[PDB]
Amino acid sequence: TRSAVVLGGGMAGMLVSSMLARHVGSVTVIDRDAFPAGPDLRKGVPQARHAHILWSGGARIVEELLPGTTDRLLGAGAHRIGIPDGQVSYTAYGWQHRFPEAQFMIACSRALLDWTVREETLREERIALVEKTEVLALLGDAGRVTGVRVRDQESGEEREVPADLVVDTTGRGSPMKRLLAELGLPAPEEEFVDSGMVYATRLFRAPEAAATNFPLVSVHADHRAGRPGCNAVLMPIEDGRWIVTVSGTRGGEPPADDEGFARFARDGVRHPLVGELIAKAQPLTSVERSRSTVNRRLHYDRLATWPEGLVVLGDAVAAFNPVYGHGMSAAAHSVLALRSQLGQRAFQPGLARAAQRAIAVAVDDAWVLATSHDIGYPGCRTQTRDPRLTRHAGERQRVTDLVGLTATRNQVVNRAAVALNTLSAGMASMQDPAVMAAVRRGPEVPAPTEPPLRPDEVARLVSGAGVTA
Ligand SMILES: Cc1cc2nc3c(=O)[nH]c(=O)nc-3n(C[C@H](O)[C@H](O)[C@H](O)COP(=O)(O)OP(=O)(O)OC[C@H]3O[C@@H](n4cnc5c(N)ncnc54)[C@H](O)[C@@H]3O)c2cc1C
Ligand SMILES: [Cl-]
Repeated sequence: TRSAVVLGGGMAGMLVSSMLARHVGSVTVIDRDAFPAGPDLRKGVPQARHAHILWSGGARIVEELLPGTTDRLLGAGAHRIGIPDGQVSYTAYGWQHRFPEAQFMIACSRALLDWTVREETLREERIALVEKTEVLALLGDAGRVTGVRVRDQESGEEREVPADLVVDTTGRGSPMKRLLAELGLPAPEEEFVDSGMVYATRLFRAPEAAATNFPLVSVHADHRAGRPGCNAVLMPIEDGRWIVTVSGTRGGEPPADDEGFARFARDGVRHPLVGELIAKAQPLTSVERSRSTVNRRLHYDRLATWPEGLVVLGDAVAAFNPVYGHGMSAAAHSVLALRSQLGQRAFQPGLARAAQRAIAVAVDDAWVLATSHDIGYPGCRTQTRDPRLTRHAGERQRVTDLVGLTATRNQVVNRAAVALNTLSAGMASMQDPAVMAAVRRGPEVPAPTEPPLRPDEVARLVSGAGVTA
């Protein structure tokens, strides 16, 4: 009984289709893009060309909704990288000591992750993916949405798709503002923090002995310094390749050419470790850039009038600067918020409004983590009403900077630090007396003077060829 229509077949659309199919009779996914039969790039997801980090918070939710996805991803060549044991990060406060595993992350190409999730989601026959179809209008009125009017691209014909619930997961380019204006409702309050961050990505062939078991390598900017923030990340992906992403805010954007790419990885960031590593490897692709790095939040939950049976989640409601890697995990938490409101209110009046408020809560942690670090950079453009970002930004920063500094050299503080940053625990977990006691206990290890690389890791950066003696 009952039917749902999900707009957009990306990450959030697939995950919320898996969830909705367990609560309604049929789910119809509407997308304007063409979908490949294998782990391929497509025009509807241009961000798949760049490095994608799936934190434990998102991966655990994906595993719950689609059991077997993690093992399937690992079987295809993905890497399970422990945190912080398997990471080499020059943090804003110094090198992070590689304590034993507290959290984890999944490392694969975004194309492989999207194809794997879609294959598992579409095993349920009651979910239908309708490709290359435009979204014309929402059916119903400003009091209740009753479906969507769509148009096939090949024919141009228009049809009505009825639904008891319409979920918008069309991503950053969501047309929900227009779709709502044609419904008569005003525009939602728009919050954004624009640092001008620009991505630049190249693919590399890892040295043979390092195709397996290699750590995530990241060189971070110092968000407290008054210089443009530049980052460099090296992430192993399937099939023995390395995806290398460099980034910079306004006034320090990475170049588009191959020559300048390696120079940026060596001298554009605070430590040349990534630049040193890529020169052990064969480049495979040219530089591809992205400018989709604005933290943007649409407050649909606070509109005076909100229609029944209409829900927005994913990048359509809250997008973030990707250098913090919370986008996919935030959408996963949003899907669970909707699932929580379905278990509580079923399809009674008030579900859509209650779902929109829980979705706003579910993304607030990722929003704060991204925007609190982005506002400091030179040339930043901010439009906000949040006192955390405005009035109380100085006091909140003096505490996180103290937490972050201690987290590089204290295991229990690091435990809470990575639990929050992987979106596996809430903000309140940082106020537990057992964490603030460890912050007051100070460091338990010396600040590393070198990249905390393991000797067996660096040994696998060379073939060992040409030696017979
Ligand atoms: C460069 C970059 C790097 C990132 N790195 C990370 C990372 O490491 N970790 C992380 O967690 N997140 C990362 N993100 C964020 C993550 O990619 C997004 O948050 C995530 O894709 C959100 O899922 P979504 O389904 O809402 O959007 P998408 O995955 O983009 O899905 C959009 C879908 O809707 C369709 N669509 C779009 N417009 C319309 C329309 N008008 N009508 C119909 N269909 C439409 C598209 O064809 C597509 O299928 C990164 C983003 C970028 C740009
Ligand atoms: Cl992009």
